[PDB]
Amino acid sequence: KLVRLPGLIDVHVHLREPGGTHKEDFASGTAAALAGGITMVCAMPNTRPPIIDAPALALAQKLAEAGARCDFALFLGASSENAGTLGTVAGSAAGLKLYLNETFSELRLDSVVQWMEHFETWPSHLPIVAHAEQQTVAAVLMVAQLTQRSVHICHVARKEEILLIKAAKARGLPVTCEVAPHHLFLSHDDLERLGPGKGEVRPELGSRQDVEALWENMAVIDCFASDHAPHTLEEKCGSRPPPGFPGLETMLPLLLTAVSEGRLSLDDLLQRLHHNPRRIFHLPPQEDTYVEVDLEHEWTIPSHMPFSKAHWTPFEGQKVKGTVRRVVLRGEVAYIDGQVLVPPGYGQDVRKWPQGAVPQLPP
Amino acid sequence: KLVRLPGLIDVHVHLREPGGTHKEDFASGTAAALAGGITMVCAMPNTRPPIIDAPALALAQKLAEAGARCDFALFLGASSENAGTLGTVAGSAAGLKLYLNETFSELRLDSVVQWMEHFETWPSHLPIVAHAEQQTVAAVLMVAQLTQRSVHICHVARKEEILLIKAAKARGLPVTCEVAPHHLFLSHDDLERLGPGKGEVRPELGSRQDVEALWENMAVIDCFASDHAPHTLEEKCGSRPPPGFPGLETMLPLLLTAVSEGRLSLDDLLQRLHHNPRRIFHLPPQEDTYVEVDLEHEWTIPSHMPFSKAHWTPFEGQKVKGTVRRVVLRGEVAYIDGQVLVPPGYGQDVRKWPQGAVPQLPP
Ligand SMILES: NC(=O)N[C@@H](CC(=O)O)C(=O)O
Ligand SMILES: NC(=O)N[C@@H](CC(=O)O)C(=O)O
Ligand SMILES: [Zn+2]
Ligand SMILES: [Zn+2]
Ligand SMILES: [Zn+2]
Ligand SMILES: [Zn+2]
Ligand SMILES: [Zn+2]
Ligand SMILES: [Zn+2]
Repeated sequence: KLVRLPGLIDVHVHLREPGGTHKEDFASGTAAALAGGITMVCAMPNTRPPIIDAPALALAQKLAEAGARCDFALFLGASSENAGTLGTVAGSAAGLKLYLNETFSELRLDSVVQWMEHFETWPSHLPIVAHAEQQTVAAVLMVAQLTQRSVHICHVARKEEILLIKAAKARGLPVTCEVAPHHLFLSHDDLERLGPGKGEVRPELGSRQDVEALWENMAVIDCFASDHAPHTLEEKCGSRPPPGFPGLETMLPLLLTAVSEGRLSLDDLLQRLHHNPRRIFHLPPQEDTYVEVDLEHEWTIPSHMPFSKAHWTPFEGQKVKGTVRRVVLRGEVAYIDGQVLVPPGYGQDVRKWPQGAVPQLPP
Repeated sequence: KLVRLPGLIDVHVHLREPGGTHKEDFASGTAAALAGGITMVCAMPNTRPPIIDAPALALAQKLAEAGARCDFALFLGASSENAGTLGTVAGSAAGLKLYLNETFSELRLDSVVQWMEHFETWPSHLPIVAHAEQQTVAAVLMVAQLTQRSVHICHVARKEEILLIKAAKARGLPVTCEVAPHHLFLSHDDLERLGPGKGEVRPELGSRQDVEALWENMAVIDCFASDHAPHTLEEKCGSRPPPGFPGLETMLPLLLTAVSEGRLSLDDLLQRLHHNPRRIFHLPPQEDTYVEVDLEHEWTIPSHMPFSKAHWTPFEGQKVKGTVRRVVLRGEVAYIDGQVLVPPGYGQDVRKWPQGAVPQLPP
């Protein structure tokens, strides 16, 4: 007996096109998404060229329309030069991404004043998300308060961070957050197995206490999002390993395993992979779209999942219970038991749908 | 014709006793203070042992009462273990010091949650000051807002920092700040002369643009404070140079030079070295206390000032106009033209004076 889920949404993926297509491209990354029960993705802007201006966004839109197999929205990225220049294209993007710490990214900002400038100039009704670790969470929250608007914190990974966000929510501040599966299912205990190259990720893997704190504070977590960050094994194991894990194909099976163990409910999962992503990012419904999962099937994660070009996974060897059997996207069978059945180009930019524009007051 | 100033107050000095007395002690550091026209100092807690508990404070109080030549108050320091334990001695201290970045300091905190715990437990009516650089300024401001109280930012050194504080003040937030003379009178341009050892300080020396921004935003600066941070020349020039500059003997002459050039007014100076320190830290008046200065005397700063045991200065070679001629402290001549005339032990802990207790609601 299969369980029918709505079309799940991942608000944090790196699809590497343009410029990093040996790691992933729209076609392979969205095949990975569908195999993971994900029908809509929001793609990050740290590509080459980075998506930090109108011409780069125009290029990315066309590459995505031609290559994507599931639906999508594209983030713009904040840079040290583009505050006040994105107004005409802002509404066409998923939101604005700020890179506020060292990571795989034309996009670290030099000064909190630059953060302020982005918060002041980006349209007030549109989403802003931040890579903001440890005290940077508190710093960007301060900027959001100074500018009287909301912020969403990407990949929360630490007890320190989730407790700070919890305190902010208790004070009624408009902040939301997401957590990635590696910060719920991996920890320092796994670094010996992974090694120092494969194990590189930002935020880094946490202690047992960090992981426990995220689970204990599930009520504070608004979304799950993979931070699918594919790099090849050669890159991960070479002399300058880039940070990041692939994750689209493993996220839902890991979380279904947790549901079957009673660690969170099916509803808790669907709030975090469907309803809250919709409402925070104003993402539209997908008509005649659903995912069928088998909650009884036990399997062990292999050394690589079938679709991501990363061709490795840090979850290798973990036992999971739960699998994606079928995905229907807008009335067409998109995935069945390991076979993707929609071509590159089937996916659409949801920000172009009438129902996908973010509502705003007449300007 | 001499000009009579009130007794000036330096709210940020390191006097090194206990535990670092080759660098400075209460007797030498307060001789330096008097020679710089300073009659009251607030001593930082990063000594050995650090002043992070009641027994250490008791020791420091006695060393200061026996050695100080000018009046003083002693800071307590926040640690990873002492939140919620300082309530009985808190009112006897200048305030609580938080070290939130890497510097010469049992006292970096590991987590913003520890900052929160200090803000929640330290008595709400007593001062909190923070070493908080760059985004850390925004982070500690957020903690202050979450806990509904004020904070004072030590040694502001950058355009980024002063503009963030300016924005916070424009929003009516209870934040004050101080600036040290090296961040007004030295910059990157001086690193070639100083060398990489002598030039080590936290916050580091800024660009020309940083320095210009502090002057342009003088209205945002509540206090001047030296961050007198003596280390010997051997230490500064050795294999692991500690950060910090001595500054008590040079601060007032540097600032008087600026006054004579019309860069700020005498009143601007006295607000920042007398009235604002009094009101932010609730420091009492000193009866029959004043400083006589000669604003016409031109001289060049030598390779070391007479009193600090640091026995070096980064301002060597700078031409100044203005000198301290005489200091009277509580009715006794304390300093005349290079001679200190009050003995170690003349100085008193102002927090023990009836008028030096911080007012509070009946608890
Ligand atoms: N998280 C990572 O380790 N890497 C991400 C960058 C990011 O999300 O910060 C990537 O794009 O490779
Ligand atoms: N500022 C410095 O460079 N050093 C100070 C420490 C401090 O004020 O942060 C010291 O105590 O030596
Ligand atoms: Zn990130
Ligand atoms: Zn994110
Ligand atoms: Zn990412
Ligand atoms: Zn400091
Ligand atoms: Zn200070
Ligand atoms: Zn200091």
